[PDB]
Amino acid sequence: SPTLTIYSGRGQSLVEPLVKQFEAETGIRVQVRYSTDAQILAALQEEGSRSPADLFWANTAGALGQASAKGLLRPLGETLLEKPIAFVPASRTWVPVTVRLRVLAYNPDRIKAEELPESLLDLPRFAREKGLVGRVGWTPTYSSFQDMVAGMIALYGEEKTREWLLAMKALAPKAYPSNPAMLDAIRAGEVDLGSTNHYYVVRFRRAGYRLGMHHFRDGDAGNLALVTGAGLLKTSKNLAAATRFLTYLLSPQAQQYFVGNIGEYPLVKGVALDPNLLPLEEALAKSPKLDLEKLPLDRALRLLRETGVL
Ligand SMILES: [Fe+3]
Repeated sequence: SPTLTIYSGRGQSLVEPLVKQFEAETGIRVQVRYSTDAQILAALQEEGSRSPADLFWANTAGALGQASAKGLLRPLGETLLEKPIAFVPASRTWVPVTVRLRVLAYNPDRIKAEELPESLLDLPRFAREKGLVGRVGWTPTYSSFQDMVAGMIALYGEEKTREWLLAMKALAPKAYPSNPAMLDAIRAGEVDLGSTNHYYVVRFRRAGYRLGMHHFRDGDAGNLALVTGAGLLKTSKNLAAATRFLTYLLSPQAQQYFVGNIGEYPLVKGVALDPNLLPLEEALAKSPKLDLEKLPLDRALRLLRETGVL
């Protein structure tokens, strides 16, 4: 009955097999609550000391930054934090697990690569000029998108970001509950382009589907490299098991699963990608350089609600 309990902002169909493999191998029984990083953060404030969660497995670093800032997370040890090749938070209150890259997905039959803008800030302009009203997709409830927006606040300021949002909103974009839904809509011709995580494109392609992937100019907000991670909650009474699961997330077999099954980039050195994938270092070079746990995620959510996007 005393059971390791995980609040996960990561998608169930993506990570459940990994949880199942962990239970099967360690004998530790895991109970996972699948939500979004934002609802999870809300639940932990509401629950306070009564929280049953041992671990917050977040879909984005910003969310772990929030939880840390709210004093919700325990310090982690050197052993755990020495494994990831980058992105360890200065607060040392959570561990990065995978990295993913924001990209622009598009239908190549509808859009020519050469005409796409070099900056995400110019997307509304471009969409206006090509008459793409109602033909732009986005994912307002997806935490990586929310972190991208926090990223814009950090890079361009709240003012520019709000105005980008409002300009996107004027194009009457369609909102998708999931990234795969959006990518289906792109292929189907319901929308022509959308901002997403690279691994969703990778998975779409592996399944035999063709789809364009566009990078903005090095350093652009629209190329943000983000990280998943996990943090141990101070309220936890399952510390040993929760630490074990964190260790498991950085294990060869977990890391191999993330890259081979999910298509994201691993954070432990030595676990290899297929030759046909955009290499990790080229991917990182495209991104701004930011302290990820310092991303103003809360401000981004506030801004997304203010503007009516969320
Ligand atoms: Fe995802």
